[PDB]
Amino acid sequence: MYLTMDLPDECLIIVNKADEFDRMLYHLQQECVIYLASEWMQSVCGDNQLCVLQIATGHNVYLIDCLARESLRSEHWRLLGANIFNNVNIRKVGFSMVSDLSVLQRSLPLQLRLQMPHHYLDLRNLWLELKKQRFGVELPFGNVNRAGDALTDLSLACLGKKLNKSNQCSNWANRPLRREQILYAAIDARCLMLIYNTLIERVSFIQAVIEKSIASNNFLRRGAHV
Amino acid sequence: MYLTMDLPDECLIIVNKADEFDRMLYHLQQECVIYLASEWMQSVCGDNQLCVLQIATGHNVYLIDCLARESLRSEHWRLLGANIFNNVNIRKVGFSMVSDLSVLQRSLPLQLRLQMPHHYLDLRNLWLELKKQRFGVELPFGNVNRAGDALTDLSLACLGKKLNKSNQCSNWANRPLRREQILYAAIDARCLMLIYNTLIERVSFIQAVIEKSIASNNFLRRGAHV
Repeated sequence: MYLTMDLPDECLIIVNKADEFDRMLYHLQQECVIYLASEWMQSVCGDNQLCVLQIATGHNVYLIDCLARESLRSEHWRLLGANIFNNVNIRKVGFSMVSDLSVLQRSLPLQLRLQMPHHYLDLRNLWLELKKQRFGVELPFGNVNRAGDALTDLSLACLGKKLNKSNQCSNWANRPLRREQILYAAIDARCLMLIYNTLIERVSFIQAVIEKSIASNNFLRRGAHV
Repeated sequence: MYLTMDLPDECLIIVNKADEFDRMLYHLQQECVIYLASEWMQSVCGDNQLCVLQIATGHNVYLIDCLARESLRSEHWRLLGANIFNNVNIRKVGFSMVSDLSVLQRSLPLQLRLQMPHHYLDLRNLWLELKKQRFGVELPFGNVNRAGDALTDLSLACLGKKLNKSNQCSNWANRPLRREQILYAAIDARCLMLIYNTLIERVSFIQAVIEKSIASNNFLRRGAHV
């Protein structure tokens, strides 16, 4: 079966007004790990359209409306960048993070500081580091050496459920979002928390692997697109 | 084990001069199916750098140097767009084609005609269409309903080998390319041919599925990034 949202509806927090954004900044600043996902629209000739930014904590998910630009002003985005993204004491966990950060940086005035990005953890890079083990790594639902590299493969091996890709190809610009869209976007962030916490609890040498992975981060130098 | 290049070295044709490009146009114009892949570099704040465009036929692979812009002039790219990409009598087979075509269109003056793109076949979309079957589809090395959606998953199910991701994260702008880079780029295109031909030969109702897939193509309207 597919991964479902385990949080109560009250813990999925839609942010499309300034007072909601200010409250979110207050809570995010007190966390030491958050989990990043986004939803955006693309075409062959058009500019990318960033629609949703998801920031999960260990206990809730913020769904920020990136099209709400008359209520969410430049200074809001700048402070999200300065206080949270650029804060070396908050670990930002994501998956395939060059793509996510590129769309964010080009769409929003976050002014990300990308030198020495050791406060970002890309689970895709961490997964590849685990696969460098000679005998693999045994997880609750399989060995990393038998798993693929997509986010749904991490979810299967760690949590035992695939990600439901229904509503993946919806119109992320529709307002209000359908319930199925809110759940899909929230799962995209919450599953990173569940995967990360599975590795933290179940892989005895995980801290050495994390340090190697965060050391390999490079967002400023060109790398091959994957 | 991993998929290896089966073609002789002479059938991997590097194109970085005008006379080579003109000869390629002559041969491509006589094909009715070609297979498209590309290699490019990205960073969070920099512009995407298109490095290699791979165009495979059934019997060889062209590796076009997209950085050779003093020898490969605008009219060369325009004629590749007009004579081959925009030619409704040549099927262009690819995988995750919005991303590929977006980088091509923004980097090169191909002037792609994207209305009614029924002469493109995206194997990723075709794969998802096959997964809509109630009982799955049995392929030589597994059922589509047990496979993932990455290109390496199509390769495993159809051909029995994963794609080697060593040299995936190389510097695609280095000249000359290392031998390992030429082979990786050539496999990225050649494997589409091997997968397509496996489906053509082994799935009895494949033509109805192809028609549904090509009908769903839309490159002009915004769609969710996957």
